[PDB]
Amino acid sequence: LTYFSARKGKRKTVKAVIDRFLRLHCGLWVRRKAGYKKKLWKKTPARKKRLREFVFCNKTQSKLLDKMTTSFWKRRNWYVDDPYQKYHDRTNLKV
Amino acid sequence: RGHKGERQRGTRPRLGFEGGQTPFYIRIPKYGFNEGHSFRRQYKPLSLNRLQYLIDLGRVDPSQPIDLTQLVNGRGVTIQPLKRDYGVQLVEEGADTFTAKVNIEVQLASELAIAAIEKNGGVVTTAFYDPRSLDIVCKPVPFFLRGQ
Amino acid sequence: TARGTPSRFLASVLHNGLGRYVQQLQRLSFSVSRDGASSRGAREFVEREVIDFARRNPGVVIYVNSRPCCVPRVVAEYLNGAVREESIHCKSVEEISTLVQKL
Amino acid sequence: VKKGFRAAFRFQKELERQRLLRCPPP
Amino acid sequence: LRNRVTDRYFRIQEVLKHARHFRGRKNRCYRLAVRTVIRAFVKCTKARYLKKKNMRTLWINRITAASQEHGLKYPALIGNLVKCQVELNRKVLADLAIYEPKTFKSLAALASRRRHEGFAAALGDGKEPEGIFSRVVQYH
Amino acid sequence: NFKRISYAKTKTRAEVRGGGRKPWPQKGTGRARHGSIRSPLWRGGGVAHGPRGPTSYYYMLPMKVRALGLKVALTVKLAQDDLHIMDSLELPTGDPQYLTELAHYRRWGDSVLLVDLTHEEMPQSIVEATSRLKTFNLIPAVGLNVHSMLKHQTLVLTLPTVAFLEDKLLWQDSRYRPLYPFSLPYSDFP
Amino acid sequence: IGIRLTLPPPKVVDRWNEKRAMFGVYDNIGILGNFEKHPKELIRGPIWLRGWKGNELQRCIRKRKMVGSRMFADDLHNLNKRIRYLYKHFNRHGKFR
Amino acid sequence: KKRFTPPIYQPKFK
Amino acid sequence: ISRKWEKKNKIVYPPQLPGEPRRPAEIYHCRRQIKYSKDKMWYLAKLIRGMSIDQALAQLEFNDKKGAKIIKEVLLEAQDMAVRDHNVEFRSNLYIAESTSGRGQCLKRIRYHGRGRFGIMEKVYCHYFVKLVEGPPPPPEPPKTAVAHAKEYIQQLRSRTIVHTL
RNA sequence: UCUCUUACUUUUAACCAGUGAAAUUGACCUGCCCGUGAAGAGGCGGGCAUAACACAGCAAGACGAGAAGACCCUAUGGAGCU
RNA sequence: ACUGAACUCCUCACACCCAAUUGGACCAAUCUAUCACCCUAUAGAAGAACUAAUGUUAGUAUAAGUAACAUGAAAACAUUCU
RNA sequence: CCGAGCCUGGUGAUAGCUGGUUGUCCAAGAUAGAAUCUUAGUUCAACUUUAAAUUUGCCCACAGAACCCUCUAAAUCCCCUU
RNA sequence: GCUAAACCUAGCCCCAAACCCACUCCACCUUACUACCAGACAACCUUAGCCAAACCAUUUACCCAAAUAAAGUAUAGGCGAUAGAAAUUGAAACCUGGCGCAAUAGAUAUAGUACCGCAAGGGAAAGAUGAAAAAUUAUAACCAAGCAUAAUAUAGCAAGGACUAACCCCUAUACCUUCUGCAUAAUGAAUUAACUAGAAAUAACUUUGCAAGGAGAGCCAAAGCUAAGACCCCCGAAACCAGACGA
Ligand SMILES: [Mg+2]
Ligand SMILES: [Mg+2]
Ligand SMILES: [Mg+2]
Ligand SMILES: [Mg+2]
Ligand SMILES: [Mg+2]
Ligand SMILES: [Mg+2]
Ligand SMILES: [Mg+2]
Ligand SMILES: [Mg+2]
Ligand SMILES: [Mg+2]
Ligand SMILES: [Mg+2]
Ligand SMILES: [Mg+2]
Ligand SMILES: [Mg+2]
Ligand SMILES: [Mg+2]
Ligand SMILES: [Mg+2]
Ligand SMILES: [Mg+2]
Ligand SMILES: [Mg+2]
Ligand SMILES: [Mg+2]
Ligand SMILES: [Mg+2]
Ligand SMILES: [Mg+2]
Ligand SMILES: [Mg+2]
Ligand SMILES: [Mg+2]
Ligand SMILES: [Mg+2]
Ligand SMILES: [Mg+2]
Ligand SMILES: [Mg+2]
Ligand SMILES: [Mg+2]
Ligand SMILES: [Mg+2]
Ligand SMILES: [Mg+2]
Ligand SMILES: [Mg+2]
Ligand SMILES: [Mg+2]
Ligand SMILES: [Mg+2]
Ligand SMILES: [Mg+2]
Ligand SMILES: [Mg+2]
Ligand SMILES: [Mg+2]
Ligand SMILES: [Mg+2]
Ligand SMILES: [Mg+2]
Ligand SMILES: [Mg+2]
Ligand SMILES: [Mg+2]
Ligand SMILES: [Mg+2]
Ligand SMILES: [Mg+2]
Ligand SMILES: [Mg+2]
Ligand SMILES: [Mg+2]
Repeated sequence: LTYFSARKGKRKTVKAVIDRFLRLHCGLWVRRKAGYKKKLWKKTPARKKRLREFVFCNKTQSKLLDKMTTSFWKRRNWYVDDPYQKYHDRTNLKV
Repeated sequence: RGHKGERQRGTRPRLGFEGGQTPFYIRIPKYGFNEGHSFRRQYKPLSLNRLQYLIDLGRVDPSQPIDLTQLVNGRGVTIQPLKRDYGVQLVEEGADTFTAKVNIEVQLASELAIAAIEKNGGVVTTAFYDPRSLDIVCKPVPFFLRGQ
Repeated sequence: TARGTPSRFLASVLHNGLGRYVQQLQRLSFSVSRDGASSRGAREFVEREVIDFARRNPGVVIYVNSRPCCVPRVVAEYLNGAVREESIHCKSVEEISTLVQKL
Repeated sequence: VKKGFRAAFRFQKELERQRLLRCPPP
Repeated sequence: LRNRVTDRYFRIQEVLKHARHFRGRKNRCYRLAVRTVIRAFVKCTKARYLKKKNMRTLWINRITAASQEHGLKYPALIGNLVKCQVELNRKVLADLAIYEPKTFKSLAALASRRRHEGFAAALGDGKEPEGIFSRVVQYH
Repeated sequence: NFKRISYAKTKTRAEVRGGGRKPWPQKGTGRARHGSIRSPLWRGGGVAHGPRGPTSYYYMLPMKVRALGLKVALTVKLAQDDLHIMDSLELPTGDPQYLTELAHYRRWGDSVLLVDLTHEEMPQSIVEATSRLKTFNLIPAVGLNVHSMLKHQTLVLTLPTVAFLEDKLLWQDSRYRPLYPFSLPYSDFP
Repeated sequence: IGIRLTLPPPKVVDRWNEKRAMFGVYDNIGILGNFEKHPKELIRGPIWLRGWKGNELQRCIRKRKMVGSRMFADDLHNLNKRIRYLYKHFNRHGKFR
Repeated sequence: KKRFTPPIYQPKFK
Repeated sequence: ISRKWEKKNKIVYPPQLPGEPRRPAEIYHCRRQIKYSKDKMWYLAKLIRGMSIDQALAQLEFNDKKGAKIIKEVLLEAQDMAVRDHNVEFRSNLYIAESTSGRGQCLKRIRYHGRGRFGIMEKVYCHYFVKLVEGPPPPPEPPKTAVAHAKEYIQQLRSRTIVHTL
């Protein structure tokens, strides 16, 4: 994934990962369900509700997306009116 | 290196390839999560617990006004003019047990934080700074060495 | 391998157990370095245990040569004339004491 | 030349071993 | 060539000094001496069990020869010696058969009498004496 | 290690002269397959994994670790009865034989590091004494380091030098974060 | 036969030289010289790797950037070849992907 | 095809 | 290159005591770089090996080989050196004790075989060694008779022991 | 040409002298029969045979030697042609 | 009734018999810093270890003294003869 | 040595394909499959390896796990003790 | 004991500093190394391609303005492999060195010579005594493969158990690789000496240091921050393109 760039010698990111996903600072990546805007006339309302949710992903996919992004995208953001602000830190975990 | 193949001979497909199958980072549709992130303003948080702590520990002093530069010279907050921090926001996290009687000038301030400062007999004023003025007022000494 | 090495028959040297038993070792030639990290164990041995070993069995003669050398050695010559030389390069006090007792 | 000292010294001691073994002294 | 090897000759000698007594080019060329020294050390490791087995079969052969000279068979001799609680193994029995023939004839006579008392016991089911060279000593 | 720059360089198979064409084509003759002379198998070829270019070994510790190293080295030099403190370096005569016989009398050792401060107020006698000796060294107080203190057996400080050392090493304790480097004014800091 | 017959001439080294006695003096200057110079400014070497560690590819990239406008033609061609090959090696071949 | 390889001489100095 | 056979004439023994044997003379000689193979030379050096010097000269004057004349010249100059310098008084009183041949330095040529191919012809060279000892030639060791074989077999039957016990 | 081959001369060939290659070569102290085994054994099992060494022939075997099969298949390997 | 294992017991000590892969403890040669001074020690570094790639170079073997290679005769070494 | 010459350079072209991959010792260590211009490859699952946190893991008894035409077996799942 | 072994020093490599050279007389663009005669003709032009996308058809960093940072950010891209800024910040003048090699190493080099090819072009190997060779002396011997000193003795992967003795007695299907499986009659190896193959990130583990702050500006942070250690091979194609050389 261009482990070493040809101008600065740094590591590059895949821009499709940035265009598809959102990384919470705890370590979780939020994605959209596949096909949530395709062929809606044949899907039942339960399936249409199930398609519209912001959904989490697996552990190995999260490690893949951490390897595909640099350290800039794993930082702490302090946006002014962030809707996902309450889900950045995590609470009441136990191993 | 294992037995012969792409493992032993080194040449393996790039990270994320799934053997010709459409990969996991491609089957998911796009959405504007990180759409305009390079132009959204960010504000570093500052609790009243932290402000009372700084006033207690001989750091930034209530006898003088409290702009950004007094907080930075106290190192109570570290502001980065790059990566789009438009100053420090005030926030209500240490409202109870806050007795300071100070005036302050911050860049954002919630209602309860303004209230909790004003009940001890102080002043809250909300100000704006541009990123060039952020870079000046955070570290004034390299700007004075700049000669502009 | 046994075919590639010589062999002897089991025998006593001069019929020890019939009459009186005699200590079959004559000399112990210690060469210890004055300075040198290779002979620290032999240094501590010569400080603390060689006098008690010499009083333990008076039949053996012990020489401590105290010579500048990179590899300290102990030379043991027996009664019938054989000479067995083993090295005490970088060993502890316990291993050196066990070696000289086995010699 | 192969630079170094320990191998040449070890071979010199082995040469003295074989040379004393070929012609033993009185 | 930074730090290339200097004492390569001593590893060659460390392999070759166990191969001086070979035959052919195996005693000179290193590339063949390695394989033949490895196979020699492997056979030297494996031959311990074959040594113990061959020594025991030699002991059994010598005991069988001496007992056949005394008019007895070998299983009768071993069984009727172990039935009189005399726990001699094959080594000292072979050494007595070679170097001490009088006491080996005594042992063969003991085994023959224990065999005869066993035959009388099997014919009589006891009743009375259960033999005399029977009545094993009981420990507790 | 950090000042080391190794100037070793060896030629790979791309920089050795020649070696372009393929000798003895692939399928016809009965020798081994080869695509180029000056391959790393061949005599005269290039290396496969040789050293590459002038290499740097520069890395920086946190400065608290180096200041703690100086404090630890001074403590080790004091605890082992090798540290000696002078009030003012001054020699009466100025020949090195006097200094060597003095160090032989006081049971210092073969090697001793004579440390003064500011490099300009070092008197003429000690300079003319140590400028010919190989084991007696003068350094200014800014030139202190752990390696010269470990190599030399005993260590000679001066009372302004030990006050300078106390102040410069105690400044590391009870200090802020940098927030920009200390060469800038920093109102308390001179 | 590889081994040398006669032992080599014994190498004498003067540990109390000019250099080895004064090794490391004026290192650690910025801590106790009130920060006028950095210890990376004592390093005397190439102009492009002066206080910079880098990889193997990163050193050649920095060498083409800071110096390659005044190199020789053969060395510039060799440097372009080496950087092309090291890109193709580090980013495509290898383990751990 | 007519598969054939030419012979290769060695250098004359050897 | 190593020349050690020529230095063997410069050994000097200490002077003998009267109650001692004679210690007969030893004369070493060699001729280097002979244009001849080493095996065909070895056959003549094996022909000579034990015989007396006059019988050796007789067998070499009528042997039809290129090495025969060379060894006859070497033996003649060795006999002359033995009579003059090395204090041997009777000319016929010499026998060959050691005689052998070693490979000398060679050169290399091409063969130009019958295509664009070739071989490596080697221009072979060899040495010759000889050692003369004064005195009569020692008699050949006779073939061992039946009583010697019976004595060896009876001795081997005497020397066996009781194996693998005590 | 053959039924059906024979004699003679030269070259070749055998012995003596000289110069003096090449393919090949894991090590070999290198036998037969039956059976076994990666399915066709000089190296394994059971029997048989067996003092050592050249010189000159033969080609039954060493799945004999020179060519990383040219017949068949595979490769997200090439190239010619329409 | 007996023979019959690395199974078990017996005296001693016990980490010391799996492909790919993984974890751990040591270690020769070299340079450097400090020691040492008949060849060693503590640390750093690496062009840091070959029974094998029809691997490269150089030496020498086997094939092998084998294939192959030549000079017309006499003589006075003036000439003659085929 | 022409189905498209030769020499140089991109070139250390590329190859899922063949061959190779050098010191000692010890320990753990055998695979239900799915997708793929993919079955000579790769990714994810399962196993194997290391270091931590926690407490239950295996073996299992009473009870329990639709049917319908005609049999319907060796068993299996869950599972307190031990 | 023959062939033989061993040498240190010619030199070379990477940096710093500094801008570097070219007619003694004669000949040299015609068939260059030729003293001497009439058509004068003349240069200014996007590189392409291998390769990656596991194919390939747009696409794939090489471009010649010192660092670090911004930042692998905004952006571009069968929006995919990948490509990739800018505003702004600042960049302490002088010291002749090597944890670089030592004749299969280091430039190919004693040399672009011999040699090969018409031509472009390719392109090697090597020497070792010594204070005195105006000292030829006697020493300096000791070590690889190959031979000689010194051929063979019934039977068997060349060995082990041993034994009084080597053979004779019992056991034992060479090595690596690829394989479910090789002694296999599958691949590779005549031997000796030298050379010849694991280069690195994000994220984790351990050890220091500091602590709500860490760090020698930039960056990170709801116990974190800095530093160090540890970890990712060699040889091999048919092919493509560009420029020269040849009837
Ligand atoms: Mg392989
Ligand atoms: Mg496979
Ligand atoms: Mg690929
Ligand atoms: Mg048993
Ligand atoms: Mg090239
Ligand atoms: Mg090629
Ligand atoms: Mg060369
Ligand atoms: Mg080279
Ligand atoms: Mg058969
Ligand atoms: Mg065979
Ligand atoms: Mg064949
Ligand atoms: Mg093939
Ligand atoms: Mg396919
Ligand atoms: Mg294709
Ligand atoms: Mg193609
Ligand atoms: Mg074409
Ligand atoms: Mg057991
Ligand atoms: Mg290398
Ligand atoms: Mg290596
Ligand atoms: Mg080798
Ligand atoms: Mg071949
Ligand atoms: Mg090889
Ligand atoms: Mg002949
Ligand atoms: Mg023949
Ligand atoms: Mg012929
Ligand atoms: Mg390749
Ligand atoms: Mg495939
Ligand atoms: Mg294969
Ligand atoms: Mg195990
Ligand atoms: Mg598809
Ligand atoms: Mg492609
Ligand atoms: Mg050279
Ligand atoms: Mg030899
Ligand atoms: Mg046998
Ligand atoms: Mg088998
Ligand atoms: Mg191997
Ligand atoms: Mg198969
Ligand atoms: Mg085979
Ligand atoms: Mg095959
Ligand atoms: Mg072969
Ligand atoms: Mg014509």
